[PDB]
Amino acid sequence: MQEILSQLNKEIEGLKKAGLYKSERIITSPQNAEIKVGEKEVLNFCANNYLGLADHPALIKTAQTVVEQYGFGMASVRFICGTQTIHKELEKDISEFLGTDDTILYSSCFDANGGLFETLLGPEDAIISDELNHASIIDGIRLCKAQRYRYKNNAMGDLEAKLKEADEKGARFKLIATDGVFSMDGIIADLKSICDLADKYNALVMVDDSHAVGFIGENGRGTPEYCGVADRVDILTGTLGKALGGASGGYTSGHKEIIEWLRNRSRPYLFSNTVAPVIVATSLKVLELLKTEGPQLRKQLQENSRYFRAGMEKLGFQLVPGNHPIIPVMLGDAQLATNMADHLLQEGIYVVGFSYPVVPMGKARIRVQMSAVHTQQQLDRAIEAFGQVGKKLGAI
Amino acid sequence: MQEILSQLNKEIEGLKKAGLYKSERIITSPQNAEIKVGEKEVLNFCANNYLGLADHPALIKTAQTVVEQYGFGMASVRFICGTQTIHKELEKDISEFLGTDDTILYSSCFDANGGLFETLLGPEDAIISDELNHASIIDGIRLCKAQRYRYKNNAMGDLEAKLKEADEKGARFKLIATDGVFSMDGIIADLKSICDLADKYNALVMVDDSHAVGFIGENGRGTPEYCGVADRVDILTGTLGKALGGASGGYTSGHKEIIEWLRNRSRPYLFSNTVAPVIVATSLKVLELLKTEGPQLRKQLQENSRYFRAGMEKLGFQLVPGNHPIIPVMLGDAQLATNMADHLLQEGIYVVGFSYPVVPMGKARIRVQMSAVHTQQQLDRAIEAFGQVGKKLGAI
Ligand SMILES: Cc1ncc(COP(=O)(O)O)c(C=O)c1O
Ligand SMILES: Cc1ncc(COP(=O)(O)O)c(C=O)c1O
Repeated sequence: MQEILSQLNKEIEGLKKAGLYKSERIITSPQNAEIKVGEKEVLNFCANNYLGLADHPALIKTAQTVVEQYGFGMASVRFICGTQTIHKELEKDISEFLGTDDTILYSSCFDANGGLFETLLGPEDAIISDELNHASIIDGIRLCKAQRYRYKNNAMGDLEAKLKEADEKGARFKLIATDGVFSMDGIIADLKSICDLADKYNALVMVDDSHAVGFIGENGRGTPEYCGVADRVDILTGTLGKALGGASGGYTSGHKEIIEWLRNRSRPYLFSNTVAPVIVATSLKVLELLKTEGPQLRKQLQENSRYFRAGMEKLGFQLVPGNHPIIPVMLGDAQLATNMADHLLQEGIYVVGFSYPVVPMGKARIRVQMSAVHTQQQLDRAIEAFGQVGKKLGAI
Repeated sequence: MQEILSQLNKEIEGLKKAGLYKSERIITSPQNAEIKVGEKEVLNFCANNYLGLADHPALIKTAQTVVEQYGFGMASVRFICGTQTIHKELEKDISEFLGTDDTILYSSCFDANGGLFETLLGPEDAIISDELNHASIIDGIRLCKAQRYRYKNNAMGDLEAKLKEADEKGARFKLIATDGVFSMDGIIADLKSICDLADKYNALVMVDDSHAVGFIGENGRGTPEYCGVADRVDILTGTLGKALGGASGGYTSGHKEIIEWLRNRSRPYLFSNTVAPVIVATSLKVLELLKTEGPQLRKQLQENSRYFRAGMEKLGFQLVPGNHPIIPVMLGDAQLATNMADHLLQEGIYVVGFSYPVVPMGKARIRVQMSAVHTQQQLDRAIEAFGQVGKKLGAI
């Protein structure tokens, strides 16, 4: 026991002595545009609260109603006695929203991805992944006998070469796995091209739409709707702990046969407690909102993004091009990102800088994220503070 | 393409006309001793709701306040802006209940187990696991690089053979992984022996107490307390989707540097949404209850089990000797299990039978699960039904 603590403590030193010790800030308030970090009231540009549903009053009311209506817990897997009218209804509605045959409910999108490939593909098959796919995807693939191919980020490119390589090896089924959006770039994937390739090589298309479902696309359906390739994407995974409430839960959606197979085989779906009625039921209210407030919030979101883009290009900051609620401010320097984020926090602005190994070395950045609730005053104070700390640190 | 819908269909027809296909029933009420599967009101004897906290008025009343006080969701991982004052506190209270220094939260014990092994062990190590260890563990080992060893269930035994065998190939760090309670048997692991073996062979000891924490032991602290090996187990995984609420959530608690390392390296913890505040704070209420209502609730379960035990033996039913809320009713063949389960349902009793691969061949069984909120009358109705059906199906 001590032998390993003689090995853990030392390694932890290396982390701290390399500026890699993850120390958590304590949020002393519900999730909103305005939050309390410690005792400090600051503006929030950190959370994946894309539509500001995290603390939406209509949702917390529903939450208070449904928790009593359905109880607090089911203490069982879906199969045994953990399936309720809510669960089938939510899976039914998500499918209607995305326009798919059926949906399978998970405790998260992390599990949804862990319980996808192993169930569907075997050794006689091949998975082809974008380099920067989510970690859950990465670990879902590792739990799979299929042949593994990884192509450069949005290379159509390194992809096709990966398709030929796989196609010419003798793959029975070829699945193309990729995130709808790249969490560090705010760049949206090229589904059109990807789908166009899936056809020539007779492959399947899987798309993790976590940072897209709810706000991306005309009706906020995500990348498929955005790229105009709807019904070309074979598999659709996603979370609910992001744009949709932000509590937890995840899903996979698509053709009846794939979902049924997962529902009978997916190990996370078979060996894990069912999602909480509190969040399943409240999620039903969230879908209702997208239909009523969605449009407004999606328009508020785009305008917010646009407004923040202009003020930041004017200050001198260079931002990765794009049309997404995620706005990476390229700082290149690891320490610079840290310092600024640290200073910005004092200016009432809460953000977080990412560096290697999260991103490449010399490509560090601060990932600012727009919410449908971010007012103009808040956007001005943020931009303003990005100037204060921007010139103070010689960034601009 | 369409080519995969055919191989899925041609394999689904396999499971269907083989009795393997799974068809979920829909619970149309909260979780209780008295529930209604579909429209019919039956008694529930197949839920992991051991203390009956699933639909406990106090917990429900706490959920209503907390969600308003803390919001519906955080829409962020722990590190960035997902850690509330309530998340740290919970971990703290979890560590006090058990005898651990710190505690890390997961959205489920399925994530907890998965992000445990690979994070903590390398290729120069070795994990020695029981045969019937939960999938969470198995899947968790499959992500790790350590050499894997599987010993016969509760063989002390074959275990020692796999420990000698582990060293025979030079494992610097070796870990013993096991369930605290074996789900299909209701048998308590031999923690005393296993720990003595950790000593003699210098291995660590990790226990998964999803089916123990809350009701097993004098104070419900689980199998270590029960087996009197307190302060001899290094790693403790557990869930909140059973005895401690039934909502959702998982954890890993133990020594200092281990849980700090996990908090910095555990993938599911770095790449998955934070546990819903509604459930975090409510769980805090669960633990408070376990201080006052705990004692009686454990006692009730103790009596209940004995009562049902003896009652079924009167009818000549063959059980598996144990001191646990999990009472396996040995049925032998698969047909008996499912057919008896079905008849009981119509008799007003809902239980689920299991057979290969869930259990060894020619060793099917109905797993009856005791709750604290089970009445003697309800026990008489159930025991009664098992007789009526046992006689009719020619089992007794
Ligand atoms: C022993 C054991 N560990 C872990 C788990 C999983 O926990 P959770 O339902 O929170 O994913 C279970 C339940 O299936 C279990 O029985
Ligand atoms: C692409 C992607 N996949 C998977 C996940 C994990 O989902 P969850 O937070 O529900 O576990 C996320 C969450 O950020 C994600 O962005």
